Amino acid sequence: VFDVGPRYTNGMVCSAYDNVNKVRVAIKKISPFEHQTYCQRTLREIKILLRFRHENIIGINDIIRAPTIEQMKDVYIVQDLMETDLYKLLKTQHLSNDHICYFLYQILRGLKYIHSANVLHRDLKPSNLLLNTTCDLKICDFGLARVADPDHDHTGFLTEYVATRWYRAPEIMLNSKGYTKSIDIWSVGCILAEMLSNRPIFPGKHYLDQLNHILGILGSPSQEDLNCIINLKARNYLLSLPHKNKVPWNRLFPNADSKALDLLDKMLTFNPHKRIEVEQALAHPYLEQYYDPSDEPIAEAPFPKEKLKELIFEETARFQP
Ligand SMILES: *CCC(=O)NCc1nn(C)c2ccccc12
Repeated sequence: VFDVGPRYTNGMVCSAYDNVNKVRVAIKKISPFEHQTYCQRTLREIKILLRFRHENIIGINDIIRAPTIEQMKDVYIVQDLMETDLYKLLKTQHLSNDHICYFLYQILRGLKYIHSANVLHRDLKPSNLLLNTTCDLKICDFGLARVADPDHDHTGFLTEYVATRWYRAPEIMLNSKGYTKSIDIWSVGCILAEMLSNRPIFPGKHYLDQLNHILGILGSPSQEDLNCIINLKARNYLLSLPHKNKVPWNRLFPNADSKALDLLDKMLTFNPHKRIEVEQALAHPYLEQYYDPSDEPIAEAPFPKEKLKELIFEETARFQP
């Protein structure tokens, strides 16, 4: 059953012709009501995406559902048609330095807006960056997004985490809940590295292997950076490891633009406090062809299951005839 009224003709995803605006669209079927976690993430995404309005963030064009809570078993979310995503594109296409630069610009431009709303995406990765045939880029999937909460970021060593392993910042495995903006910049750095070589930079195979990969390239954290980790189990883990030297970025990425590698270095900084912020990244020389802060807008203001289905029903009311 993929039931999108008569408006759209010709969980599960599908393209479809929109008969009111005469353009094809994307439509995603969400059958979330059988699982609490599906419900929370569905509501969080809808609320965020309906509030956001930005060229580099996917919009919601329409939501299709039954006219009553009792009859509502699925929700269909209608979005702008985007041919592909950066995951699919990297599996077959070499990117020119110009394409890398432009994609990175648009990721950071979109992220500036998200962070300006005090929201963290928390699962940036190539498959969450949609592209069209003219290489317009739009960030999607806000199912794991949270309002930033730096005063409650601390946690113990080896705390389980939900977001995609290969794009997790080192501190997630050590002492962080992923409640600060620096979590997203690490993921962007991973994406930049992946654009440079078409391969994930830190493809860990399980939770602690991810930190092994990171330390294998950045090398051992400095004394200063360790002194910032008060958590004893995390600190002592790091002190137990043999000394590892930094792998120079220009050896890992011999064809890369030197300015790209300087910015990469700043996004993939071990210590999240020293990590570059989104606005500094936009102002970096690598992006000087595009940087224009007047044209990098910010958000106008900061942003059980039975009540969750009611909340989703209420949140989707404005699209009803
Ligand atoms: C954020 C991940 C996601 O929703 N991917 C599914 C998807 N694939 N295309 C080509 C899309 C276009 C518009 C919206 C969602 C799309």
